[PDB]
Amino acid sequence: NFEVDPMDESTLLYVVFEVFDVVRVHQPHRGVIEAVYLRTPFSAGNATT
Amino acid sequence: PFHIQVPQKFFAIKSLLLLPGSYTYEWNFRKDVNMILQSSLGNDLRTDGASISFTSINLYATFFPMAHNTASTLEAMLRNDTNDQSFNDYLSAANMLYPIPANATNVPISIPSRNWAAFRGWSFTRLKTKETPSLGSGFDPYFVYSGSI
Amino acid sequence: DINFSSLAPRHGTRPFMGTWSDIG
Amino acid sequence: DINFSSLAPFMGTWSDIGTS
Amino acid sequence: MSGSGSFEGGVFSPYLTGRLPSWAGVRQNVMGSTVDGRP
Amino acid sequence: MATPSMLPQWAYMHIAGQDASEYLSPGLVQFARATDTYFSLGNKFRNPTV
Repeated sequence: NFEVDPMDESTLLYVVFEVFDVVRVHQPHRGVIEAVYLRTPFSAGNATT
Repeated sequence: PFHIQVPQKFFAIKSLLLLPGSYTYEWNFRKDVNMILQSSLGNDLRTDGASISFTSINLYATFFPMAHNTASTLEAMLRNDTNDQSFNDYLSAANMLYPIPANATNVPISIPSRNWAAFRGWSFTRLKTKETPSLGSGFDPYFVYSGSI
Repeated sequence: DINFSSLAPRHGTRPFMGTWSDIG
Repeated sequence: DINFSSLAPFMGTWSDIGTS
Repeated sequence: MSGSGSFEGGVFSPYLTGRLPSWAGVRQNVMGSTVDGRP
Repeated sequence: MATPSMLPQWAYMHIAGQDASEYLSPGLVQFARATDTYFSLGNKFRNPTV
């Protein structure tokens, strides 16, 4: 909960949540690039991925 | 009337350490007012009444006051031929100024065969000429320049 | 690189009990 | 706070025995 | 005429290549001696 | 030109020799460390780089 000075210039919401965001890539063979970092995890069920 | 202190800029004796003994040191000075003064319009100062005269030039050498026993230890080391000092010119260079005629576009260069062992880059820029003489005598009274060189 | 280089692979070795590292 | 850290590991500018 | 194809040439009027000579004698045909300077 | 002959004279003029702390006597190298704070000798000696 935040409180701020009234301003009537139109506004909506901004917040930055700091977290790790480590991306790391392997290359195993000539002309193959592979990225290993699952970002936005979860994935279970059987409907829409 | 002026009083000025002028340093030694020669890259072999401007950072040299000089041991005991008696030496004969001489250096000559230039009284041409187109080489020792600068102008803001670059107007000749030998078509104007600029002149200079020197009365008395001293040398001031500033000695570190060594302890005598330490001094002689220092001297002995630097009288060995394995502890010879060694200097290099900061712009280690060889300077060749090839003429560019008026309204010329192309400037060939002829360099007779040399060894190129231990060579480093070319470095180059374009000057501007027609006025004042070159180093070696620093005079020629038909002067025509005095600004930034 | 128009440049110089000097005696530098050896350093001021002095202790916090003397500003001079001795000489034999 | 902020993050993102990275780290890196005689005369003559090289000599090595770095191989697999 | 001179050329329009036959080799890798180029045109300018007085051919010069030299370097830097030293000392005085650099001016001749310029207004006379003045020594310590006068207009 | 010819076969090499500039290499020993680059170890003499320090154009490609060894380090300054390594061609000087160990007495003078000890002295230069001991006095570093008030009477620097460092700039009197070339160090090579190649």
